[PDB]
Amino acid sequence: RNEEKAQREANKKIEKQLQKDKQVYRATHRLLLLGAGESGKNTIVKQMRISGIFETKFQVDKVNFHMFDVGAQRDERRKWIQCFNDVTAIIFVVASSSYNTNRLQAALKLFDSIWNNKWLRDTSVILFLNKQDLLAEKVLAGKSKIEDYFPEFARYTTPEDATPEPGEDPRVTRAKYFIRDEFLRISTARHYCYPHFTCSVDTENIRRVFNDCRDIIQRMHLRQYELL
Amino acid sequence: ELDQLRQEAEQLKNQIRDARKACADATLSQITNNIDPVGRIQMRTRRTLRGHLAKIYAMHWGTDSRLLVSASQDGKLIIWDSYTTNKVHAIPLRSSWVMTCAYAPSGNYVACGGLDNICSIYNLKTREGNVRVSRELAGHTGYLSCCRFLDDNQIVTSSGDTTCALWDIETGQQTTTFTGHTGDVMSLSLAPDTRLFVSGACDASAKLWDVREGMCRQTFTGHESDINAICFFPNGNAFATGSDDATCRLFDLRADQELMTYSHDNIICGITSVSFSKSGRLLLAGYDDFNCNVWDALKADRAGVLAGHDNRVSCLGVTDDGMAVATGSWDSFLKIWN
Amino acid sequence: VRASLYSLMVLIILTTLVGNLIVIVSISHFKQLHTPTNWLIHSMATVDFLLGCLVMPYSMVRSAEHCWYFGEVFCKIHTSTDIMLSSASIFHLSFISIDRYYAVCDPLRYKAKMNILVICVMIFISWSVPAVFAFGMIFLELNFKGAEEIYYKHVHCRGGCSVFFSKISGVLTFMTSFYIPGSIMLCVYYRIYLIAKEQARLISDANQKLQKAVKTLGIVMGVFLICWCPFFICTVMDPFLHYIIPPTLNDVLIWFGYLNSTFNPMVYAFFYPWFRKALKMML
Amino acid sequence: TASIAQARKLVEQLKMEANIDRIKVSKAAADLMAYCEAHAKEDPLLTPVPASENPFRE
Amino acid sequence: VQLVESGGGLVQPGGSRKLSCSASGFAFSSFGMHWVRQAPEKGLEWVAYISSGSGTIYYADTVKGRFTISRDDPKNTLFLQMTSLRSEDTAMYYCVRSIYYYGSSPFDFWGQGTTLTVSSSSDIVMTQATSSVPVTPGESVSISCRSSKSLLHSNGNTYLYWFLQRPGQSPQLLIYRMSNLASGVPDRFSGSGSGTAFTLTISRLEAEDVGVYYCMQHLEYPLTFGAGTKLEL
Ligand SMILES: Oc1ccc([C@H]2CNCCc3c2cc(O)c(O)c3Cl)cc1
Repeated sequence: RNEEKAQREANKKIEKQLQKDKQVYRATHRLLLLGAGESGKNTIVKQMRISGIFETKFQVDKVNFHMFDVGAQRDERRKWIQCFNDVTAIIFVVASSSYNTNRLQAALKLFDSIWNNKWLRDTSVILFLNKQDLLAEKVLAGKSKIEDYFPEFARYTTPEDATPEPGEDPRVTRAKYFIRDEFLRISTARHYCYPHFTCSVDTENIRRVFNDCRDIIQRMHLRQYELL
Repeated sequence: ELDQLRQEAEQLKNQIRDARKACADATLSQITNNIDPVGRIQMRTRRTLRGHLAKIYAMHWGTDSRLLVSASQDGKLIIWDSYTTNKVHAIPLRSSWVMTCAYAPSGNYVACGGLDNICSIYNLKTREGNVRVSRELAGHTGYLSCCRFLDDNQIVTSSGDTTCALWDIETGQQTTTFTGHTGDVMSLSLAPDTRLFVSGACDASAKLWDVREGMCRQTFTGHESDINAICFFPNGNAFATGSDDATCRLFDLRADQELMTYSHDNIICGITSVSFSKSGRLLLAGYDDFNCNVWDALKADRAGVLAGHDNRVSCLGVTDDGMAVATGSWDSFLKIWN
Repeated sequence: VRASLYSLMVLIILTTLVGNLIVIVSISHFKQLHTPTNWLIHSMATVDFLLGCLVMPYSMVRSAEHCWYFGEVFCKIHTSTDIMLSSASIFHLSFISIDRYYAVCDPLRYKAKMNILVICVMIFISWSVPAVFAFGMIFLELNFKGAEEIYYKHVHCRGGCSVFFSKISGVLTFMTSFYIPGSIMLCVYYRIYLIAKEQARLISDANQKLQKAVKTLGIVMGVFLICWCPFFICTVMDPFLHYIIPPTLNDVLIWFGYLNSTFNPMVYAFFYPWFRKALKMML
Repeated sequence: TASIAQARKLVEQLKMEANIDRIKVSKAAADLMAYCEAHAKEDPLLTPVPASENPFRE
Repeated sequence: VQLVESGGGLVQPGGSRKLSCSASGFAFSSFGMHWVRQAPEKGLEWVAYISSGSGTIYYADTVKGRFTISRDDPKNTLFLQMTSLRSEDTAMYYCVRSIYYYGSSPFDFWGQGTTLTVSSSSDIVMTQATSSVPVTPGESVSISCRSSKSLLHSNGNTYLYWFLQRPGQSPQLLIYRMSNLASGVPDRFSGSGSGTAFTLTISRLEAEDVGVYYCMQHLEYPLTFGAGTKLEL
């Protein structure tokens, strides 16, 4: 029977190690990096650090974040998206400066399809807009125009609550906020969409994620306790 | 010269379907309508393996019928002693997203695959006691959905790039590559003879692949939804497929038909796991509705329920001797029903 | 009036037992409800169920014939365990409030801070500190520390085990049993109300750009206050006053406290969709 | 182009799938039922069995 | 997998010694350590045992509180503190690996060993048939072993072990439990047991079979040893 009691002792040691990594997993908020290939997602993971799945790690204010990027996937059918249900939020990263089908439409279609995904019902999206600079040397330069083949964006102006912090140019702000509310339509049409503006490289971006998460779970708790 | 190729392809496809229609004359249900035993089976749990951190996606029984392997969402493989509800081994995976695990028939190796595009081979019985990754299997451009063991050194894999692949553990190279799927392939059912195996994909068409010749012997259409699981009947001539359309489709590799469909009005969720009894008399199917309905293959209907799970039944397995059925779900608990 | 009081008090006891037993069997059985906050709620339910099956029937008889017919040693035992379980229930309320706070003030560090260990610590504190204090106040003669003739006169007021309190002991049991946990709950839940209101206003302004908190907080504080505060305020003002209070008013204040014990399952378990859904699955 | 090559490959694969054996379906059903009933007498530890037959013993 | 043992030598009566057994090339954190010693002229003997996580610790009846056993996973070392060394406390000490997951191979690997020269009931009886017999090569060899109780546990596990250690070298492992042969040793070996009497059968013989065998039980935990059958060529 001592062999069997040793089976139990090995079981107990394994379960103690499993409880340790249980604490580690509980104290960690999983994220799902998402976006297109031409986007700046890779650049972002570098700021996070400073096969098929990329297990990027980053810590903010003693909070662990496993941001998972899908490197080599078929990119035709997202059936593995069901495997992400426990993720705190999914990072949606899109290049704002598409110049003048065009990849803004493809990005919007992807965002809409992944917003309406039922596997991600209790999942909030924190959308990132990169290429603020590449937008600056395009809209301000004026080499390529947005009115050439978009019937809209002409009857739309900057909203009164828009906050142009960079203050580069009214045209740049107008185009950038047009991209913002063009993306947020789908989200406005349990979950939230957090639009953010950034360039290719930014430290505050990491902090942004933390702030976003500090809202999501909070509300997720507010809804859990009938507080919201 | 592409229009003529499409013309010939569809011509031969429809002559294949006409050959099937001529071959088929009667259904299996009316053949067996005369007999109706084991109409109601009772299998209480009596065993609940708790300890998995996160959602369980796959499990596999050992040939010894006492030992088990299961994979969890956090990236943890647990080798379980089923008889006494013990943890035999705890393997921390490099990739924190695994959706398939397999146990070698010899009992020495464990296969493990997920979103990392790799089927990792861990040696359970190394000179040292540490389960170690004896061989990573890389070469798939899509998420690896099911890698079953062919031999102690030869293995079959099924990934998210619509391509199944045979591999040799000695060299680690993809040997006799074969692809015939348009949608990605999510599960493969290995024959006991280890010379054939049937794999199901999002194409809603199962494919029978020969191990030696390494190219598609036969194709089976018939599923109205994505295929999620597949088990091969112990007799060696049939196999069942579980799908998102709540239908367990039992085909036979002989005669190129569907033997039967197992569906009901109550069940509308997807089927995530499928297995057969030792005699294949019962078809144990996992469902997304917190339930594992035990269907009776012979009685053409559901005979029993394996309810008791608090989340999606993602994986179940009948042991080789058929003594009991393990069932893993998303409530992080895997329960054995005897 | 005797029959009416007997019927109402029977209803109170039966409701306490049924609610607390339902909560206990629901938390202990379902693995979907094996969360640390649910362990706090289960400990609360156990405290209130033990209250119902130990202290309320003999106190019920005492309120029935306005006298004790059970013995002096059993008198002290009741009184001590009646203080112990009431203070344990209040402590469980306070710790549930703290847990709900840490789920909102620090949502990113909730499941790490409020693991099973800290919650078990809270349960042990709620079951032990009220125990130690109640037994020290009752058996160790710390109930009054003086005024023995006034204690006898308080006994002579009804003769049926009415507890006497000195001013220092009264204020001490007000602070420990009621005021500290009550103020903790009040401040915690005011902060929760502010946060929930700010994140409700944000959602509303976003929605109007495109174009529950009051209820829950009010329910919790209203039940807790209307059920304990009159009892404790009167019980601590009587030592400060000349003890000029009707015995019936005191007794109905004890029954209020028991009424908080009654509503405790209904405020923290049956008020939430997850527990209600689990109960529906059970039923 | 690659499209013509893949179309030709699919045509060849399915047309050499054409010349495969197709036994009678009723024969397959009879063989399946024979396998089921032959092992039904044993069908290890699934029929009504005593508690001592279980190696779980619970 | 290597075990290096250090310590021992001439010790005055009543002395204290710190025997050491270090593990090199492998990790013993999941391995149970058994302190089985070899008598210079008699069979092996067990004194102490520690679990992988030190949860369960056992000592022999003759030495219960006298010895002290410690394991250092970060340093991968085993320390055996011995006090009040009597003249009888002399043996060829070995540190033994044994992992106890289902289907494992207990007592698979043994250390190099150290010598220690010292100046001046419920225990199961484990007995073998003979002690020495001349054997010719090729013809099958049968060795008989006996126990004072039925080793067939209710779970069906008959805890019996054969080691067949050559004189003056680290003991090996031949068969454990029933009809279980370690892949290192040739398949020619086999074990047959009725439940109380047991037989070790060897189909063919070579130079490796020369030496003394050993028979152990594990139902209870006194770890009694057999007399030992010696095969000479
Ligand atoms: O003679 C007696 C009078 C009253 C009581 C109970 C009343 N019900 C609530 C419990 C309680 C009591 C008294 C306290 O002073 C106290 O602090 C608490 Cl919590 C018991 C015996």
